[PDB]
Amino acid sequence: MADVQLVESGGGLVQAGGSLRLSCAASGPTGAMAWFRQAPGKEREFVGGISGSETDTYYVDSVKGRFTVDRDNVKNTVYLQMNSLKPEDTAVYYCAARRRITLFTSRTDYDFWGRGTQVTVGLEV
Amino acid sequence: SKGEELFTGVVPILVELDGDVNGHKFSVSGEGEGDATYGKLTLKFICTTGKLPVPWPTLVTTFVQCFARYPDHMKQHDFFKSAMPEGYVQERTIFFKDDGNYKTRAEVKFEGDTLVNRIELKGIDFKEDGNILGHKLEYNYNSHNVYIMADKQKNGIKVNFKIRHNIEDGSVHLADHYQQNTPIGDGPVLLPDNHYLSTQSALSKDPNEKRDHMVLLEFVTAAGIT
Repeated sequence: MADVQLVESGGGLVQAGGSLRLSCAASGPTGAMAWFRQAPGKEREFVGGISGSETDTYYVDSVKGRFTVDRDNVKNTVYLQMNSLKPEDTAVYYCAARRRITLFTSRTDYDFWGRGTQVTVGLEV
Repeated sequence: SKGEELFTGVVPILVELDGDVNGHKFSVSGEGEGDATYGKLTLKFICTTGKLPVPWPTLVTTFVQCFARYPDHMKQHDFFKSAMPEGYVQERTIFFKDDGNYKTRAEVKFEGDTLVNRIELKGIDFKEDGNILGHKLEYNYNSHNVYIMADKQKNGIKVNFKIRHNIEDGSVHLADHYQQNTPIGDGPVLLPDNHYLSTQSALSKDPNEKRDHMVLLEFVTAAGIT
C-alpha cells in the first residue's frame, strides 16, 4: 500500500506579479492530491487540492482566483499553476497525496510527501 | 458465520451523502475505520460544498451499525453482520419536534475491503430560523439505547429510538428516529429477538481542517436478552 514516491519539479525564482508552475509525479496511482506550503518560520499549511474522484476541488481564500490545480489520472501527475503572485506567497511548496479519495486538508491526513521545492517571489538581486 | 468473519479486525469505512434540506443542497464525504471487536467507530467528515446548512449533530445517526460489538452469547442476533457482504438498505425517517423532518435511504455494503455507506437525504418543512437551519444546537452528544426487533415480513429488522439534541439556550430538541433495515442479497440472514444497542458518541474538531468538518468517535455494544 505504501512505497509510493512523489517527485516535484518546477518552482524557483520569479518577480512579484509573475507566474510559476509546480508539477508532481507519483510513482503509482493515488487518491486525493494536494499542494501545501511552508514559510520559513511557520510550518506547512494547505494551499489547494483535488479529490481522487476529481469531483471536489478546494483552494484557500488567500489563493482563490490565482492558483489552478489540475491532475492527470493516467500519468499519475498533478500541477499547480500560480498566477498574479504576491510577496506573501514565497515559501517551500510540498506535493502531497493520500491513499484514499477524500480531499481532507489536514497535514496528518496525507500519507505521502514530496521533498519540497522553493518558490521565491522577489525580484531581489 | 461468513459475514461475521469480515469484521474480525479493523475495516476501513467510506461514507458519502447527497442531501437536500428545504431545497438547500449539499454533499458530505467522510472516511475512517471500524473495529467490531471493540464496538468502535472512528470517522471524519467534510462538507465538500462549503458550509453545512444544518447542524452536524443532526446527521450523526445518518452517517454503519454492522460495527456494533455483539457479546459472545449474542452473535446469532446480529442482523447487520449476517447480511454482509451483500449488505443492507437502511431507510429512516427522523422527525424533529415542532419542525421539519429528514428522510434517508442508505446502502451499506462492502466494496473491496472497504465498508461503504452511501446515503441519500431529503429534508423538508424545516423552520428557516428553527434550531436546525438556525444552527442553534450545541456541538455535543449523549448516550442512547437503540431498540431493535425483527421484521419477518421484510426478512429484516425494525428499529426505533429518540435522539436528545442539546440546545444552546439550555433546552432539548427531540428527534424521533424510526429506521428499517432489509438485506439486498439472497443469502440467509439472522432475524433477532428483541434487544438494543447502547451507543456513546463524542464529537470533536481537527484543528488543521480548514474545511467545515466533524470528527466522530462512537462506542456501540449490544445487550438486552441475557
